Amino acid sequence: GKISILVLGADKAQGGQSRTDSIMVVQYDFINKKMKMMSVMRDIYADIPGYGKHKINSAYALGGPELLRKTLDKNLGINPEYYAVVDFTGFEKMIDELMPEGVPINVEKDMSKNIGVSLKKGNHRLNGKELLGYARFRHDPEGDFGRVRRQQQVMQTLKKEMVNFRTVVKLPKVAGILRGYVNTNIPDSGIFQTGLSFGIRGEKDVKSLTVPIKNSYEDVNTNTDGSALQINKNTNKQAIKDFLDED
Ligand SMILES: CC(=O)N[C@H]1[C@@H](OP(=O)(O)OP(=O)(O)OC/C=C(/C)CC/C=C(/C)CC/C=C(/C)CC/C=C(/C)CC/C=C(/C)CC/C=C(/C)CC/C=C(/C)CCC=C(C)C)O[C@H](CO)[C@@H](O)[C@@H]1O
Repeated sequence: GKISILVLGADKAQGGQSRTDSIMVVQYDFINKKMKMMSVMRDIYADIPGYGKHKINSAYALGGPELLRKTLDKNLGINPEYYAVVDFTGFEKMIDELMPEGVPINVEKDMSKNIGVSLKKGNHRLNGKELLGYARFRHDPEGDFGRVRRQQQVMQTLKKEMVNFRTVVKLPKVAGILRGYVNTNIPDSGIFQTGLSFGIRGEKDVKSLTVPIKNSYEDVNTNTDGSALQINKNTNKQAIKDFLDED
């Protein structure tokens, strides 16, 4: 009695090949009315069926959401039903259409390196370009680990700012905006049902999990992939199973 979605932030390399640099899984439980989200770090060193051990986000470049799903299932027991892929322009335009007033974000610190915008610490309303910049920043010692934290902060803010009667009343519009800028195989009745159930009768606390979990991984230098995360898959499989079954 649940729905699960593989949510991908994607972009183009200079050579034009597509890449995913943010991997999340969202599950909504229709019975218990509980929503959960997990971030899967893109640098996890994973067995990609057919291709050997590589950074897990290479599965998407090779075989799209289907191969990334199979790779998540084999390596982490994560097997989402649906997918939703968004690129830079889609993300920016989606935010600006959903929230023209801007998204209220407690910006962790001043940041501007490599994100094409200049953000100031503290509570600010960010447009699509700025919120994307906030989700992309990584040029500090925390690297991808701090980016995952800030991406989860963005998702929690979008949650708090969009689940309300003013938006659930506007679910048809919201859904049309999403399908125009998000590449997804969810049936549109499913966007409606999830929004209706969660927006009216869902628990407001959305619990989150970051994979790999603390003290289960190290950074290793790889032959052709470079900097990657070598993780204890079995320890992470058990944490994921524990996280997803009991609120
Ligand atoms: C910034 C930097 O330092 N860059 C340097 C660095 O490169 P890099 O690390 O790879 O980053 P890039 O620049 O390549 O950008 C790519 C980086 C990233 C993080 C890709 C980001 C792409 C995006 C589209 C942003 C993703 C944003 C977030 C918040 C993560 C979550 C993803 C998405 C798509 C959020 C989606 C939200 C929605 C409302 C749409 C959902 C649509 C649906 C149909 C599903 C709806 C149902 C649900 C249940 C949703 C969940 C529920 C709620 C309430 C939110 O290193 C190089 C060499 O060293 C340097 O050249 C370079 O300068």
